[PDB]
Amino acid sequence: MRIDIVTIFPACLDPLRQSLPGKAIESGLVDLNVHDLRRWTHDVHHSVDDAPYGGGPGMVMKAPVWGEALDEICSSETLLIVPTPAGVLFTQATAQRWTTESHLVFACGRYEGIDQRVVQDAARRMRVEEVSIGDYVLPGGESAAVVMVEAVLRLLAGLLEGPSYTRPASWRGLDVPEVLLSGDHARIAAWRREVSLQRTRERRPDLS
Amino acid sequence: MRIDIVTIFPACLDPLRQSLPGKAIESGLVDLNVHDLRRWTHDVHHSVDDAPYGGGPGMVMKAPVWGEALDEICSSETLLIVPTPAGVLFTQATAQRWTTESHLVFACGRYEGIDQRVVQDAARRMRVEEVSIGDYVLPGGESAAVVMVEAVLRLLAGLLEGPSYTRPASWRGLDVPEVLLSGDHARIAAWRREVSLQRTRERRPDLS
Ligand SMILES: CCCCCCCCNCc1ccc(CNC(=O)c2csc3nc[nH]c(=O)c23)cc1
Ligand SMILES: CCCCCCCCNCc1ccc(CNC(=O)c2csc3nc[nH]c(=O)c23)cc1
Repeated sequence: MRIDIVTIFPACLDPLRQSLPGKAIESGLVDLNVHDLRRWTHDVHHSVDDAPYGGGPGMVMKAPVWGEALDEICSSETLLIVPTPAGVLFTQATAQRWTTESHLVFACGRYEGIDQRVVQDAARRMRVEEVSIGDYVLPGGESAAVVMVEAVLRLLAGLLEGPSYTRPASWRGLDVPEVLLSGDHARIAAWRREVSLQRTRERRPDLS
Repeated sequence: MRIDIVTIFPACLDPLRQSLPGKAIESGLVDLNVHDLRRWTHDVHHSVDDAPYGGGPGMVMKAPVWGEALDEICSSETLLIVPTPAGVLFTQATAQRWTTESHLVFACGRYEGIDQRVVQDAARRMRVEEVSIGDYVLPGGESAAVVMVEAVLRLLAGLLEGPSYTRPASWRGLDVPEVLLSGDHARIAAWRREVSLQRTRERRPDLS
């Protein structure tokens, strides 16, 4: 898998060179490239942002600079991912589906986002996905791209989860559930499913 | 605000020293400390993980090492945050509420998570929150803590969003909507609300 990430903050993708992602990249499974969006600008001040049409707060990322960067990095086979608070929610099924892709391109935005015509122009030649990592507001899309790449890379390398325990059996007056010390595989699996259904009902009832 | 993050991978929190978070930290608003969990171990091999009771895949983070680290860093006023796939979903309202906290402690887990008795023992003296950033699986909680800190720090420093546009008015045969060039504040706001309702219905109908 070839992964390209375009951003005004390349240093923010540095966690992808460590731990699980780092291993996958070093072992030739993944070819990861981080690019500074300013390398495609032609002006003296390397500007990437301009004032929005119709007024509004902040700045908007210019379509011609994104258009040059994507023209160079993308092909007809590329899946262009645009992290955005207005996208569809990223899920485990999306992470699983993206392991089947040959080339993923993450266009990380800052300011108030990227001019909408970049994605419309990209959609004429390649598949585009506008994706949110959740119902909260981030300063940019770099940390969302890290999250998305980590979910995809761990699937390449290889109800809510219930509680887990390890030694000691008693710690600060707190005992490991007696069932986990039974040796009985069947009642262990039954208890884990039971506490997993219970935690799901309390914390995420939408999942049952 | 004082923020402490405990992890076996301190380098994975390096994006918090750049951009928006970096500014907030440097300007004395936020006091950020990253700690290596191995600094509280006493064994020769600095082990943080052990085999799970009741069998299962992988390893579980030991309660005594987490117990020592939290005993030193936390007080009765501390809000202990445990990033976990089994937690409640992180939202904008949570990010807003956490700006009111004096001391936030993020206990980042690796392997299959942290022994459950750590949070039960912590809940005897401090407020604890078990939080997920979304319905996808990550290799650990460092990138989820980055996401959570970035959402909180941007609120300190200061329906789905509709499309945005900037110069030029025509780019690759794609024109900026005529309404955004009208000068008419009222029909601009009406059009933006309209395209925002439309995008919400298509991509996130659960929000209306
Ligand atoms: C005083 C300055 C003006 C501030 C006005 C802020 C109003 C909100 N503008 C919308 C906006 C918010 C955040 C972003 C950056 N977010 C991401 O790139 C992002 C990418 S994926 C994602 N997932 C969840 N939430 C997210 O914010 C994101 C882009 C546009
Ligand atoms: C062959 C090795 C065995 C693999 C078995 C994996 C089965 C799943 N175990 C549960 C588990 C998954 C991920 C984690 C690490 N995740 C986070 O720390 C995390 C912290 S916040 C969060 N939000 C969404 N998703 C997340 O995964 C997280 C911890 C326990």
